[PDB]
Amino acid sequence: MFEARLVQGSILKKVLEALKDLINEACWDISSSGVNLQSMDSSHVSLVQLTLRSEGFDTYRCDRNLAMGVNLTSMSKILKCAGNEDIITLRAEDNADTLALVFEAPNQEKVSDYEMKLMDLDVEQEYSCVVKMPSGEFARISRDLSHIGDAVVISCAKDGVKFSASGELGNGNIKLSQTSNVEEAVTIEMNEPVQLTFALRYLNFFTKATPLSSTVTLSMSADVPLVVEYKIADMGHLKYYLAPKI
Repeated sequence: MFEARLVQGSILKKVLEALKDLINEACWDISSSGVNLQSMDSSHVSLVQLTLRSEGFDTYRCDRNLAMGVNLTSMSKILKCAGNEDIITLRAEDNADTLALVFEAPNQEKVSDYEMKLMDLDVEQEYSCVVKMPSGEFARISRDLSHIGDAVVISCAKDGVKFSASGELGNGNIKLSQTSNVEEAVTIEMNEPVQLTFALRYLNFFTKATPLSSTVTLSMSADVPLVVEYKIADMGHLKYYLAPKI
């Protein structure tokens, strides 16, 4: 029997809000280490890696490893049924055919309990630049550049980070410079200059995880796909991997 109880239950809601638009069905790895997910998107161009460590949960028990095939949209709806301040418990048997979601109330007078059905889905350091910026600012830049073109050139040097886009109506570039504050500051760790090109649609998909964290981390290098990382509040992390265009 697997049982995970988490007081801050909004975290799950936010995670699936970030994921429902990217992956339709996915296999959750349930272990003594926590809740994990590794998957491609429906268009097979990007990679999503979600980690929620067991220590971050209020109660955690995982007798056997579980490979829960889940339709992320259905689970997102069911989590929509939960209140933002509810306590969320995920429960499964060793033969995980049903998943149980328990939503607890303030004065223990409302107790929602939903049961999903799981499917038989088999589960399947080089970096020159690291930018830490506000998650809202990254989402804003992605949304803004979406109007200009389909591909974004991210340039990273010791002077700042630039997001450029070109398309039918013209071009456009945004320049973020490091600040003096140093979750509202922009910080650049550049060990080698970097100039790469990525699909803006997938970046806008990644930015759906903005409510999970106030800061986003863009880890960039010429030979590896970009990593967009959102750190949760003292729990796991959501990492998106997107290959640079040739």
